[PDB]
Amino acid sequence: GFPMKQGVMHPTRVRLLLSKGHSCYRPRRTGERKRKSVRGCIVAQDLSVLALSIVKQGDNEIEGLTDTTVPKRLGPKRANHIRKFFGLTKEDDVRDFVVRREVTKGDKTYTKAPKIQRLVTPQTLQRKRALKAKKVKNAQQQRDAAAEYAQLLAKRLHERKEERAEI
Amino acid sequence: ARGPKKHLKRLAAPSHWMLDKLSGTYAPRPSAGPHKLRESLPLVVFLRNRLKYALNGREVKAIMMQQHVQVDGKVRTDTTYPAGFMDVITLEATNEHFRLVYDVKGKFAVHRISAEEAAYKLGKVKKVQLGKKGVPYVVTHDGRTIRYPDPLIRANDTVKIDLATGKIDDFIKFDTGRLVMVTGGRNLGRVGVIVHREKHEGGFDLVHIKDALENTFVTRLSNVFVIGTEAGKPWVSLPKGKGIKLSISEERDRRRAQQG
Amino acid sequence: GISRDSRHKRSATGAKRAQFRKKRKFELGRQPANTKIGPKRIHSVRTRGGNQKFRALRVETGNFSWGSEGVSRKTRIAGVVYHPSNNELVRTNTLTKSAVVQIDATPFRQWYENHYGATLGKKKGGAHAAHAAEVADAKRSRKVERKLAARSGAAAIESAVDSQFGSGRLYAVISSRPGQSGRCDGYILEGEELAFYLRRLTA
Amino acid sequence: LTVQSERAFQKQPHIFTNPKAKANKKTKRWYKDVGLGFKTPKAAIEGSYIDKKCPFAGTVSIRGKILTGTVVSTKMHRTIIIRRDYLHYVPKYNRYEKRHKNVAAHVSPAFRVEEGDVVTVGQCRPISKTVRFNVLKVSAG
RNA sequence: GAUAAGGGAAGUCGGCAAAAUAGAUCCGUAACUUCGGGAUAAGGAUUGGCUCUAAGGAUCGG
RNA sequence: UAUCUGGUUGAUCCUGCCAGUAGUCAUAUGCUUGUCUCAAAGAUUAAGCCAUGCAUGUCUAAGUAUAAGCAAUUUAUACAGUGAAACUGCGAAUGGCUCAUUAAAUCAGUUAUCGUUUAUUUGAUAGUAUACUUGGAUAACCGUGGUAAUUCUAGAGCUAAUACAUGCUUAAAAUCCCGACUGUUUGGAAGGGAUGUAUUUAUUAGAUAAAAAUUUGAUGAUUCAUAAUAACUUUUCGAAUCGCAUGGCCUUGUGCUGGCGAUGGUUCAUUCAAAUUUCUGCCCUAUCAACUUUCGAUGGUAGGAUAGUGGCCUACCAUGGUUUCAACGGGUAACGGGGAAUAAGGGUUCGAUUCCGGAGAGGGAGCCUGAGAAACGGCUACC
RNA sequence: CCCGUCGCUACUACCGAUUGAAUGGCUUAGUGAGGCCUCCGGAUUGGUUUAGGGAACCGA
Repeated sequence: GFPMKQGVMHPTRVRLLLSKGHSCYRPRRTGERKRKSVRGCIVAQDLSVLALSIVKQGDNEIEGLTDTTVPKRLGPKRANHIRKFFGLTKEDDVRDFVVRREVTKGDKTYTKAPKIQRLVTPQTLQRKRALKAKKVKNAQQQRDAAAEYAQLLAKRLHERKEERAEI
Repeated sequence: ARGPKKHLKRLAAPSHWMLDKLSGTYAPRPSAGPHKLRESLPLVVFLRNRLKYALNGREVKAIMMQQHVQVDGKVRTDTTYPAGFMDVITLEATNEHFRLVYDVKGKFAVHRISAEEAAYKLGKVKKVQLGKKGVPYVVTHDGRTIRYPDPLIRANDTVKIDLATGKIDDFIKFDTGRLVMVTGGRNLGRVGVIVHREKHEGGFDLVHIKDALENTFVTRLSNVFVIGTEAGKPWVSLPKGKGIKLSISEERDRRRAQQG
Repeated sequence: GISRDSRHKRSATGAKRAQFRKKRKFELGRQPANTKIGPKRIHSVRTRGGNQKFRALRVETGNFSWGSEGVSRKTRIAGVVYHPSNNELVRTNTLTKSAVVQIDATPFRQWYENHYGATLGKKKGGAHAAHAAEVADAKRSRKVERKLAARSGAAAIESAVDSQFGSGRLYAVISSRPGQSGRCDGYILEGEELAFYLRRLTA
Repeated sequence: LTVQSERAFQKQPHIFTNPKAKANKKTKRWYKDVGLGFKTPKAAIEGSYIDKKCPFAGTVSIRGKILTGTVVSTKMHRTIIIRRDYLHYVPKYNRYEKRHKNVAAHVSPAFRVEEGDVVTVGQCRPISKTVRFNVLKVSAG
């Protein structure tokens, strides 16, 4: 039952220190590594199963693989994924082409539609306006504060000039 | 040991909190913030043990989640916020304002203040130096930094901070004759006047002080806090007692004068 | 791993100490970089506080300063000629701080020729003197002629530095810490420091 | 006692002497005032020795404890060990016993020390395995 | 006169015979002792080739 | 309460111990045991071994929902409520337990960081010389499964972001450099480059002895803060994020504007902390008198390494360092202190254990992750 | 009154062939697991992107 792993140049089992990212291991804690037994990538007679993917269909069909189809489970959800799925240009309202699966409950059947990410609304533009407005306003207040400090420094400087010119 | 501590044993809590011995194993550990863990007063203590408004900590969290409590004009949702010296506590729903000021006994007494005085706070200047872009700033005793301070403000001076804007209203120079309050040591809470500042380079600066009743008492410069320009004229309201120390016989006599 | 604790040492009296705890992570050390001259290869190290160091494994070029002229250029390290700590570092061409190196003098030559309108090296070579004479008189406007004329006087450099420019390789000392910052920077050797290192090199 | 007696050139870091400005052909020398009422010895200001561990012509600061003691060895290079005699009180017998400590201290070339001398040392950062103190004043003995 | 898997004196009156050790440099070396020894005790490490570097001199000339 | 009594003789006065007497936040044990309050409790020997169950998880209106989940027909055919799973974030370094190791070590009181790192909190803090908003994976889910067995997981098919990786939206002038031409006794210029903050290096500011032949912060103290010039960089970051309300302006354009918050992010300060650190102070032992320096011992110079100082390590050099004022070695049925009992005074003895500090997780060692661990209710190896 | 040897019994410790035995610590020498750094390497993989079919060419 030990899985085959890419890169292990062996027809036999090896023992590897697996970390985040390696196949055949799902880490349970951040930074955790385990040493696990895996099977090499070279196919030999000691294998219980051999996973295969059809690359080309030659002359005949197959009982439940080549003669049938299964639909995809979900459709696009990000805005530009929908646009590239239907070839839509950057003018069409993406909201009215969203796939909507049908859910039944007794008789009050209805549709479930994916929420779209990265979709521009008045709220998003409102936030983009607000951030820049805050930056500019902040710069104005900082310039005012520096100007006031300069005026205070100048007043002290000149009153000091005349105060030491009295003595 | 491997990282920061998060609990506080009850017997290890500061002695000015007046915590009973037997209520439980632990005491509220004040959060990180504007005041030292040992010299602060967590809000749960102030609203449960002092004001007696809340009966228990869970009620303190019920109170503070509804924006009721403010410190220095800002709503705090931290049950263990490190409120300290001069901090203004405001309870809007009861329309009631407080300032944490030491009493002569060495405790954060419960001091009701008016709404007009609950609009600023004093602050002792710890250091001044230039920041980024050549901008000078001062640091107060509550970790507040103020940019563009008056060219004359130096260490140990006190600035009058406007709570709404965080700006400096006016400041008091540290010199002989200043009304001060002692913020550490044996003489915690006692109000006096500066008589002589004694300097020791590399070591510790001592400050001779005198009460309204002429008793002279010396204290480390680090424990002094300038609170007024001259005798009898502070810039904040004083606790009931005026910061004056009484002998044990005197307090016995006054207790038997108001209860017998 | 490598530990920087002092508890593993003997006492100042010579006494042997007993172990007090296991090794701590806050007292670790790491392997030396041993930076060589070669195509750039810089590795990153995550350090205490989540900070980040860069370990120069190989570097080609560096930022070098001409102190008496107030200009710094990015030039090419040619090799190591002297190292006070260990001559094996010279032998293997290991770049650390304080190593004495030769760098390409080209960018500094361009700067000086453009700035003072003169030449460096004093080598009347066959094809060298052609370049020198051409640099002497070029296509050049009049206000720039005057600014160069004002810049003369402060145009001659010391003889020891000048004599090197005929080779295109100037002596220099590394000032950065390549194993730490990931960079190999330095300054041109001049003055009695240059005289001292020339005396050492001639042996 | 030539300054340049090492593999590496002895220099004060970041004190640049320009070989091009004009005459006064001597290297500029940096020094500081240690404070706490100690005077900079003349050999520090007009001297030529390079010592990064010197309190006056070096990068180490004086802060912390100030000690005094008798010099008992000058057999290391630029380092001495001084003896600090004292009296320990034993309460049970209402009496004292004689005790001593040996302290290793850096000695700058600006001073001259011989065995049998009393010196004042100020505390600096660790500058050796055993050295945490640095000579600031030498009294002939 | 040689070699021999695994074992290693079970052979034999008996380790007979044979094997094992072996030069030099460095390290380390017990009981006991007539204080001289025991001692190469015991027992460890090193060793080629090539290209270099350093130290150890003689006679002249103030 | 500053106290004694019995015992050697036929009898006596002594020395001298034995015995008596009282206490123990001092243990065990025997007998006995009605009531209320309070309250220690597998330390001692075995830091011996452990069946089994539990002891660390966590979602707000404000990161990611097409659950083939429940509910609503209501403000809604892009989603909108409630709500498993899973991705993301944080915590899991606190706590609790124990006393094995440990004798200048721990620890106590005092110092130092002008010798450093610091999540978070709290203050400040950035206009920098495709944009009505970029990509393409992947989990959950469906389906095919392999192993006796594990909190094992593999093919294959979809699909998100505050995950991953990229990327513009910006002021006004002024300053420095090169400088085609040109005016010509030293000037005007076209045309180019550089301006923020991070990194690295070099070089300049960062001031102050009083009479004839020009202004600058802090410190006891600095090469401090800060500013400037020249460049440098596998170019740090100066918001492609979320929830509520949605108002105002008319040159009505799906225009321009803008309120309260969430989460972010650079630097400094602050707070919570760490790491090193000065001075002085430990029980018994000489049937331990010399110890350390081969292979760092003491110091010097340069480097490497570290968050940073330092023989911490390396290279070269010198021959130093401790000791009868007891080093070094050995023992401890030794974790240290706050404290406890006794107590005229002076002392004697106890302190594993309610608090503080240290150390460990069967024994060693090595690490990942992370601000923080040499973590063990984390990993790796050996016994 | 009293001394020592001798006889019976009991207890404690000492010496002692056994190159005796065990437990704990330190350690020379030889072997040496596993991390970490480093050096190549290159199952696989996306395109620094360009190929009339893809042909030169980059990143993980």
